[PDB]
Amino acid sequence: MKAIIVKPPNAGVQVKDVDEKKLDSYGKIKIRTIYNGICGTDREIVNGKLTLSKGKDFLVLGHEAIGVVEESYHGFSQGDLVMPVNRRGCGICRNCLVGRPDFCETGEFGEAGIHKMDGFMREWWYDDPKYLVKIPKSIEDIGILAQPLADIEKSIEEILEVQKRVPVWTCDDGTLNCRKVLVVGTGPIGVLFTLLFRTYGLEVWMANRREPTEVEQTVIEETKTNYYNSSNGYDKLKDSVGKFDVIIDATGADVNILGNVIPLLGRNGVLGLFGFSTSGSVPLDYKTLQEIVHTNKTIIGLVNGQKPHFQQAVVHLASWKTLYPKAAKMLITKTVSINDEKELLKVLREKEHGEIKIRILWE
Amino acid sequence: MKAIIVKPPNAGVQVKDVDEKKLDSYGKIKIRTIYNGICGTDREIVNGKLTLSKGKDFLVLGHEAIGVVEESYHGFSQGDLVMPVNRRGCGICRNCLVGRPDFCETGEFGEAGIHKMDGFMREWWYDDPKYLVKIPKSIEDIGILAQPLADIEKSIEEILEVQKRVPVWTCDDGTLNCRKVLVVGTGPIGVLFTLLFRTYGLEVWMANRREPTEVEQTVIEETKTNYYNSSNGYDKLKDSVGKFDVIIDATGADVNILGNVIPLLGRNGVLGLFGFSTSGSVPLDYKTLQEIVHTNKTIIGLVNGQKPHFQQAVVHLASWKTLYPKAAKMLITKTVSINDEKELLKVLREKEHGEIKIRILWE
Amino acid sequence: MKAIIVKPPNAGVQVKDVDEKKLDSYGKIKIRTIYNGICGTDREIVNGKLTLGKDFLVLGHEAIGVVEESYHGFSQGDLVMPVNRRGCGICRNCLVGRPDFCETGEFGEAGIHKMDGFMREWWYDDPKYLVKIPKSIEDIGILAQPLADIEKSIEEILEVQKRVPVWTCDDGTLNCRKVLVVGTGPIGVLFTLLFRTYGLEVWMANRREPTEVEQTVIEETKTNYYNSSNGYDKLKDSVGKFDVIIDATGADVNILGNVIPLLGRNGVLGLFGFSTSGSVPLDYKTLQEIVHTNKTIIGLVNGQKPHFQQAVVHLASWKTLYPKAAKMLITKTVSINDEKELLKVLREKEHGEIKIRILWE
Amino acid sequence: MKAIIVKPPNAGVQVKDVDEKKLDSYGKIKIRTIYNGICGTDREIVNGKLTLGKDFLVLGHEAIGVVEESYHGFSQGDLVMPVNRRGCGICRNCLVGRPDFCETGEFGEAGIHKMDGFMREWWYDDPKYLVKIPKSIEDIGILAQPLADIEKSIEEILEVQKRVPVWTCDDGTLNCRKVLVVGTGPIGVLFTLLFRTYGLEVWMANRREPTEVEQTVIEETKTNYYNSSNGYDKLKDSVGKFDVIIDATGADVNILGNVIPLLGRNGVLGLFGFSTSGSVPLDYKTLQEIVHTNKTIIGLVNGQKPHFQQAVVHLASWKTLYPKAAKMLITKTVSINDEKELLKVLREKEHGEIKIRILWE
Ligand SMILES: [Zn+2]
Ligand SMILES: [Zn+2]
Ligand SMILES: [Zn+2]
Ligand SMILES: [Zn+2]
Ligand SMILES: [Zn+2]
Ligand SMILES: [Zn+2]
Ligand SMILES: [Zn+2]
Ligand SMILES: [Zn+2]
Repeated sequence: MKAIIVKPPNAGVQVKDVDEKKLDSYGKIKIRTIYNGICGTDREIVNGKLTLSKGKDFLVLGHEAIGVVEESYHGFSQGDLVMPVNRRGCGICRNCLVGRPDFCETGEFGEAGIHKMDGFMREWWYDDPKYLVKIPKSIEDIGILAQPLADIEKSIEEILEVQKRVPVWTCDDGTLNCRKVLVVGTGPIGVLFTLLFRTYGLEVWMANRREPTEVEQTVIEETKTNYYNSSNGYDKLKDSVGKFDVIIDATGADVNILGNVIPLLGRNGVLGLFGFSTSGSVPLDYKTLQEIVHTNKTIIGLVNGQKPHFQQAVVHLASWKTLYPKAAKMLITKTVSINDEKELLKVLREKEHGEIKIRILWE
Repeated sequence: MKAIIVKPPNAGVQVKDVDEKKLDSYGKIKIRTIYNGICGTDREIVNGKLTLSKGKDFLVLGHEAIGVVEESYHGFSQGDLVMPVNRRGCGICRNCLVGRPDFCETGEFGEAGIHKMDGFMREWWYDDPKYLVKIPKSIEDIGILAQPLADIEKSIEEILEVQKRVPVWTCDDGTLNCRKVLVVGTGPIGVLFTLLFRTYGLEVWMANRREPTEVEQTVIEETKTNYYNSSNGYDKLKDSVGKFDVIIDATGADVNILGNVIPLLGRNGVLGLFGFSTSGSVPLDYKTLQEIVHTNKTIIGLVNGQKPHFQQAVVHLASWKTLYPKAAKMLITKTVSINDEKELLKVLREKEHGEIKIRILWE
Repeated sequence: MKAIIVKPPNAGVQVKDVDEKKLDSYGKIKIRTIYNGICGTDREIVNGKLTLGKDFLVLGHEAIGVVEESYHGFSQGDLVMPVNRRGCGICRNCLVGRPDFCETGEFGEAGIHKMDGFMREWWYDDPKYLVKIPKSIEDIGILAQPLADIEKSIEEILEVQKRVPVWTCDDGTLNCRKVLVVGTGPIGVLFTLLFRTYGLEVWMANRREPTEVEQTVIEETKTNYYNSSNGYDKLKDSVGKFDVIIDATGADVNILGNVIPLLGRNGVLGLFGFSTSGSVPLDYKTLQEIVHTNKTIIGLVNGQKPHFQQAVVHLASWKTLYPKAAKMLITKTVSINDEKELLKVLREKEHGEIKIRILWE
Repeated sequence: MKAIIVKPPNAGVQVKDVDEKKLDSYGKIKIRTIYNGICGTDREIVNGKLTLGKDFLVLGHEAIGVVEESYHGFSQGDLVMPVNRRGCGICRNCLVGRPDFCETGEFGEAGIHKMDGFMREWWYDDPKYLVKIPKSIEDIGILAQPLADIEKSIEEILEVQKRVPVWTCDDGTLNCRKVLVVGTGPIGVLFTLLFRTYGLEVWMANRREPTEVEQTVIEETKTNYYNSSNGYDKLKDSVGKFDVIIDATGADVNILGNVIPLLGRNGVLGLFGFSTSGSVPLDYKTLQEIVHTNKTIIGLVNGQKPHFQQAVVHLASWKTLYPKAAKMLITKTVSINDEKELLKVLREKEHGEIKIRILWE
């Protein structure tokens, strides 16, 4: 069977034929892979940047997948498109046992194509129906985004759950339309946060240390989103716009995220950390925590969407085809054939500028 | 009228007779002061450490009070004991308008004896019944603690509201008894957090850079609370006990709270900041935020209890007289007469070692 | 100005020119009406079935209009829908923009009570009561108003079920949860579509075989159907009990007796429609059941602006997900100038009706 | 071993020596019984009013006992109370320690179903099902078991009311909210005490003037009272409508018809007791009311360990806050050795009864 394989924690990736007898099976339903997605986590593993590593000589890469059901089973018809949920439970703790290993208490969950579990960049795999999300054919083209968007659906749900601590966090009109969000860093993560917050009606500002890419300009225009070039810091944004109800660190590209953005966070506000710097140290002034304390601010770590969030992603992706057709059409950056080895190895190893999502097509 | 008066932002305090015509009235019910409490905020103002300051030459100090209703009004009988709520609304925002200025969006709320409002260290004051909490006579002796405990009731309520984001945060027995809390710093704040968490059934560890005071030993013994001397840091506590579900920075006595305690916080855990350092800077390693992100941790600023929390305080104080009589008896450190000027000025200006709560008696 | 007018509580309806100066204005934005929707409440008012210096009231609470000149957030040519129930100005719920929970009952209702409705050539409104309707859902966006009531109703039911320590399924979703929707028409169909969007298993029930639309819904959304002409025993035998039951149309005088035996442990009966006459025997065993198993009965009514905005998102989604069903929800469009056919549809529902639209031109 | 035994569904009860070897053991901690409580459910079982290789079942689900030897968290001499309903081992709710929401109905109930109860000299239990009873509430701590059901019921009602955007009052509390408690006895009195603890205004109602205890509660807790012998019209005229109504004792066959007209907008009717016979006319206007105003009816049952622990806190609080009421909740104590008087109180409630305790000695 053809697979894309890695050997963690070391650098390197191969697209080659492997013995299917050695590849992990997770249930009874046979699924033939049609698309994979690639993200930053894949690049890190490919480049041996995930310094963590059983009877296996290699691990099948990839946790973003759409496959076709090969034979009708229970509820699944031959030809149905499915996406597998990638983080799976530790089998022990109460969160995993209710289908929510995003909140696993032991840290012993499995992550397809990352840790403990062969991923989905292979011709086909067997799965358990309970880990499959149905992908309507009417979203086949952008449906691979359901996996990364699930993370964002869970992150926003959590933010809103947290904000129930505020006796009234709605606006004069009963909505959250008056609430302002700053999305720090774009790429597929910040773009997806922006689109989802705008879906929900909140005002959004996207920020990068640069002028907008073409996709970002389309998002700005079509979703009526604002943009801030933060190349010279955030003083001008605070002076013009003021403070934000929610700030999202989407890309972890600011070594001083707290110092830079807490001053921009408004009373009762939430800073959600999704990306984070992977090296360094910075000074922490005492005024940062004093301000958090005085105004009931919260900082929350944001990670991992689960099956309900995958299903919510599907619904939103479907809505965007009608609400934001121009932007939706721009989110798949390109599709590379599994048979184009040179171009495939290139996109596995490194992002391209402006990239939102690269898909791999199985042919 | 006799009052204790300050002149912010400058240092100094006087116990003297003042013209009652110039003192703030807040409604129709006449209340004769019987007790005041003193806390750290009073010491700061007295010592001109609150560097923030209208037609007034002075401000009546004090936001912790029990008074006696002077004449029967509506629902209040002559002789009834009452405590005033100290933070009051800005009159504009939606949180204030539902009686919750602890979440004020404008920051224009008033704080009795601190900012915009004469406090309650005066022979008597007029109030609005809606700002009064009924203090049962059966808790007259410790009832002054209802004000600081209200802050703690609101802080824990908020923590538990936040933890609803976790699909299951209860234990195998449906309780929170398996959940462990580290209370960093004692004094009246950390003692009250400890007693309340134990009321709720969670396991608690109190921590200071010293061996326990006598009151703390009584709490340890009577409430079955644990104790950790953190003089040499937290490594030995982590090695023996592991990690905590909630950590409370009660006293703000650690310039490196994040660095020191995030490593002790468990998956899905909450760090609640109630105290905070008032000067300095410390290094922030990147690993701190990476850990917050990976395990859905939250940091929350904790401040200000409101009327429902005052009423909850009353109920708990009543329960402690039965559940923890030894500790309850030790929480009022001493009572100083308004007529003992030397001893009164001394306790206004400085805390004593081991102090939980000093009461002023009006005679 | 041309308007469709009524004179509550008296029966009757007229399409006539009226004096624009005596009509209610609600803000600074002039909106030219393009579509109205008609529903059951309109039929009741027109037939004088409700008791609720103006000589008439402009009818209609379902509307889409076009902003005539740019003002603050709204541009010339934007499509907008007004929120129909508005606050009493006194209570805390209305003050946070939620008169669906009004504590005084003194809220206004456009085209019903204290407020001229939207079946008129144009009206002035306040941006705060306007919901933006994307051009991409112009054809079905009139449904955002009735859909809002359903959004609110489902939200409320899910909020109530947070009382259950774990109401999710082994996979973390609500996919294992079963809903019985009693009665279709626009209300039961909208409840069905929305519950299927959320992933719950749905059974639609009526005392008859499916309509053309219903069959489309069944097939396209994988929804189940039960003919209840001879009661529900056979449904209970074959599928067992339901986690949520919705009385959509209020067309069963014995709803409690007939459906509580089909409600499962910890289950919720949501009442949206209700019978408008009569008295029926309540057995003691009904309540005994309700008590032992933490069952809840909840009256469901009125969606507010956040629900209108959620409706917009879902309608957009159904154009992609359920295109065949979505194209069948608008039953017909009647011209404001076709007086004969207009009076006929105001006065009586047509068999099979989901939503009739009035076009202004 | 001496035990109080029954043989369900047959009527009757015996106090006799039984073979300890054939009795249920639930864990490693040996507990010597000191008190049992008796309630309505016990009277029903003894009179064979429930249909629910053992020849008998040990009766009793309300107990306090003393730990005989130290084991893990529990020391020799600690007072403990067992949680009486235990999980089915299959469903997600039971698996998170909440069989009050058991989805299979296959949970065990001590002294009722699948589990020997606690009216026996001693039993073995698992620390996970034991609630610590402080020595300082030994005299009234037997009430922690029925109080737990009330803790859970009020918690559930407040959870449900989070659906209301603002259900608090102008002062941020629930002080403005009014509760009508229909029926007293141990259930209505406990509901009353607990709602007053939370600060809500309470009216107790019965078809009679107050008992001695009730008058003490009225005065000491500032609770209101209504004689409902001639219906509730005069209550509605004088006070208006209620935000929460609790049917505590199920002693009104027309509860819905009689109290829904007294339930206010967004209000909740919580059903704890229920009628055990009969059929009554349900008018259509009842549901119409429920629908227009977001009313909810909720069946209330069974508290679990967190509720037992909350009960302990509140009982401790009432010793300080409401000492006179608290000293009147234990109606009498009957010796396990006074067989005549013991059989009499197992078989029938006494007039005025709140709680009868059995003492083991
Ligand atoms: Zn990825
Ligand atoms: Zn786990
Ligand atoms: Zn203080
Ligand atoms: Zn405010
Ligand atoms: Zn309508
Ligand atoms: Zn209102
Ligand atoms: Zn009982
Ligand atoms: Zn169960």
